[PDB]
Amino acid sequence: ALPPQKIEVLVLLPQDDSYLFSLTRVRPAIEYALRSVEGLLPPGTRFQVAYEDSDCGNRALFSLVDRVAAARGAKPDLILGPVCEYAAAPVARLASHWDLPMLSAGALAAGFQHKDSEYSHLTRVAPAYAKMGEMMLALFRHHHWSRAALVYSDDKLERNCYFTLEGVHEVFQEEGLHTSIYSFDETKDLDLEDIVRNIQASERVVIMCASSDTIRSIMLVAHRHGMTSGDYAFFNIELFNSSSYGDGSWKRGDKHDFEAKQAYSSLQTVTLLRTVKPEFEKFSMEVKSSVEKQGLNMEDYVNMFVEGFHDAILLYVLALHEVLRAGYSKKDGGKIIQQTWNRTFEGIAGQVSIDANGDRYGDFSVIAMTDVEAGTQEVIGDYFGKEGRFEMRP
Amino acid sequence: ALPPQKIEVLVLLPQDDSYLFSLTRVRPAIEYALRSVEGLLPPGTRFQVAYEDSDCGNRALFSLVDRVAAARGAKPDLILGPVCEYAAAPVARLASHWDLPMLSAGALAAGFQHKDSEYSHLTRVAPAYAKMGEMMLALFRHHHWSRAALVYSDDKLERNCYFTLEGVHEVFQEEGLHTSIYSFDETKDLDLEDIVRNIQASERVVIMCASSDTIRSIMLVAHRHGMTSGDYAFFNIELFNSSSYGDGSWKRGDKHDFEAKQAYSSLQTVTLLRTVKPEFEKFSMEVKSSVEKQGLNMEDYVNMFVEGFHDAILLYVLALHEVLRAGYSKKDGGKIIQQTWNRTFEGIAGQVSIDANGDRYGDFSVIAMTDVEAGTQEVIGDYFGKEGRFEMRP
Amino acid sequence: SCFGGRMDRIGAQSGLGCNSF
Ligand SMILES: *[C@@H]1O[C@H](CO)[C@@H](O[C@@H]2O[C@H](CO)[C@@H](O)[C@H](O)[C@H]2NC(C)=O)[C@H](O)[C@H]1NC(C)=O
Ligand SMILES: *[C@@H]1O[C@H](CO)[C@@H](O)[C@H](O)[C@H]1NC(C)=O
Ligand SMILES: *[C@H]1O[C@H](CO)[C@@H](O)[C@H](O)[C@H]1NC(C)=O
Ligand SMILES: *[C@H]1O[C@H](CO)[C@@H](O)[C@H](O)[C@H]1NC(C)=O
Ligand SMILES: [Cl-]
Ligand SMILES: [Cl-]
Repeated sequence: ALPPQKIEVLVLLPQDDSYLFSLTRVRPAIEYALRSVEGLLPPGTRFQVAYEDSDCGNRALFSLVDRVAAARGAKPDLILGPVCEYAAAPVARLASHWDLPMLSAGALAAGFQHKDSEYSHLTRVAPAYAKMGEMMLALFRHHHWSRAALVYSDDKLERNCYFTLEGVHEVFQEEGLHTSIYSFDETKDLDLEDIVRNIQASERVVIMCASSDTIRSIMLVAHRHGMTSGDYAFFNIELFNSSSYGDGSWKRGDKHDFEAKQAYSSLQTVTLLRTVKPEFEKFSMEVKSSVEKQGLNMEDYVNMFVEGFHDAILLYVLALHEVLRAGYSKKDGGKIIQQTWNRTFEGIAGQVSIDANGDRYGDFSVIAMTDVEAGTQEVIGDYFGKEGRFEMRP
Repeated sequence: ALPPQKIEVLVLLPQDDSYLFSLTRVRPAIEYALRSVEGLLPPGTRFQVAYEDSDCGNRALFSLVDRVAAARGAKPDLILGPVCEYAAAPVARLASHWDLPMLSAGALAAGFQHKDSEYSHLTRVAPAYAKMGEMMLALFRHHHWSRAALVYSDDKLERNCYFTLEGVHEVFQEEGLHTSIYSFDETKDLDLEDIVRNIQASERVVIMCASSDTIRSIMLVAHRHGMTSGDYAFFNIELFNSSSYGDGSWKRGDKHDFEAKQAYSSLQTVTLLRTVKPEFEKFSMEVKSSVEKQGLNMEDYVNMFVEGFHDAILLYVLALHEVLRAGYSKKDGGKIIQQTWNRTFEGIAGQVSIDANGDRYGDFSVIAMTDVEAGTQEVIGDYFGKEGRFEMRP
Repeated sequence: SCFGGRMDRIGAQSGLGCNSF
């Protein structure tokens, strides 16, 4: 009743493995999803995947555009990525113009929220920074806090931390909470003094985002100012790098470890609430195998990006299927994209829900030190984005 | 003696005639220049000009890419515009990637200053904000002022005034001048009370940028607060439609005209220095009539963008010539862009110089109220970017 | 200040939030 459909897919992520979502780290997860899928769609249905370097910048647009201009005026069927904010905007806009469906585990900034026009064909399968903001909001109502200090590093390039706190800002502003803003370029000489003093001037609760080592330093100077130990509540966001949100975040096998350890007693770290299942185990095994066979010193496991792209593919099929039913083709991107919104499905790690606006609902955890003597850090509370409930742990 | 040439140029501007640089308004200027060049180019040469709507947005990129994709890779030999900041960035980036020369009487923002990579094929024929920022620096050193309040309206859309004052901020920064920054959305619900309060709270010298009307309101509230008697020195930037003086930029035939007149006594307006020539006269008229019998009324003297685009044509022709005479072709885009830089020529309004970075040197004037009773405003001083010296009018 | 050392990425999207030192 249907011929072997053939999907031409364009994946745009960085060739450089410095990124957690590099082509080498993600490609395996994409391939995994492509087996359990080519094993819902008519038999023979194949996916032709082109893995192109986004260079986390202009390259994403150059390659997409050179590809469509070189080979006739033919557009790929699906586009995966870019992840990087400044790299995705131009591709999302073009995708919406060409009615092509675009799915990313990134493009987390607050501006992609408005999909009435330019970003209409974009569905984000990973939690946007705004979802993270709604989380802090609940964290704040819980403690009756109403004012905060947003401290972040702004490199004026990829601006990950700036877009991150922009997510908290947007939500706080629409709700009424006041917020002192303070930024610096952790790429320059850290005047970790004006920071700690501006902090001590602004508010009692501080929301931060900068490199792991930077937050460590800031937390030290603060310590040198007796700003830890109940006076101020410090928060730092580490949503993706398992290395940075793993127990003993203070410990660096260095001289400061003793001092550092004492500062973090006032520090709380925000990260994603991950869930696993048996099937998720095979996935992690095969992915590690490829990545290692690829000479890449296996990080530690599968992050939100690797996982998200795998679920992006099953999400694309789940929508192609329903578009292919109602009498449409792989060329009605707009229709496909609408079939990815407002729904729940089964990803490699558990239930995945994309909201009415095409954005994946996010669940978060708060990591705090529950034993100052030892340094035992454990999840204190969890926030479930769909339900919108924050709740401490027993 | 060479074979006739066929030059394809893509003009990307807004079709909407509310902007001063709309296709309807600029086209006449382009055709004037084109006619005046033919009799530098091999005899029989011709120009194929395509006029495409930029929508002052994503459409600039949308039609450029679609046209090249349709032509199966064929590219224009010259791109004129966009003017709007967010529209020119992507076009400038592609033009560079494709080695296509791009000239514009816009793309005034600071970021376009960096042409080592991303924006190498961009030549700005109208004076950039940073240049206007150098003028202010001269004005300031002349009055021996070293601090300033920057008050501007921020659209979060086109953001002209944001980019305008960023030009001043960038210059004052490198130099050391202290600056307080304060922004508001003049479109949204205005609150002139908070504006003036921040003013008096920070610096005695204020540099503003917003609609002529919005500035007027700010000056009324300032006057009603006694800040105009001579305790503050206000400035505003109206680089493109500063023709209200001569009758009184405060005059609105409004019932506040008296207040205004007095308020504006402590206000100075920075605008472009516009020089005349017989040619400019005849050019102004024709362009004016062409526009007139088109449905639009035009300010006696054509604006900077219209004039700038005329000189862009000449400039391009002056570069293509020298490129040809050296064995290269119109397809050596970078080589053509380089011939347009660090060179001085004769535009329609007089000399035009473009620095070693491919950015035009701009001349400015400062208008002040010379007689508070009448309300007479006059250019009290001018600045000459190339010479780099500011001088009050004898 | 609400500008920072630069803004490099002018013409990108980033127009939903300031900065300041
Ligand atoms: C994951 O986070 C770790 C930090 O926990 C990053 O490693 C640090 O990288 C910086 C500069 O690259 C070094 O100066 C630090 O010494 C590193 N920390 C240690 C001790 O490992 C790591 O780069 C991150 N991984 C990714 C892919 O971003
Ligand atoms: C989302 O889909 C559900 C069906 O699963 C439907 O009941 C609900 O109304 C939808 N939400 C909207 C209004 O988009
Ligand atoms: C520019 O501003 C002046 C002053 O308000 C106005 O008279 C003129 O019509 C404007 N130019 C156009 C037509 O956009
Ligand atoms: C213009 O300045 C450049 C420096 O970038 C210099 O090389 C050149 O000689 C100057 N123009 C000429 C040829 O006089
Ligand atoms: Cl990317
Ligand atoms: Cl434009």
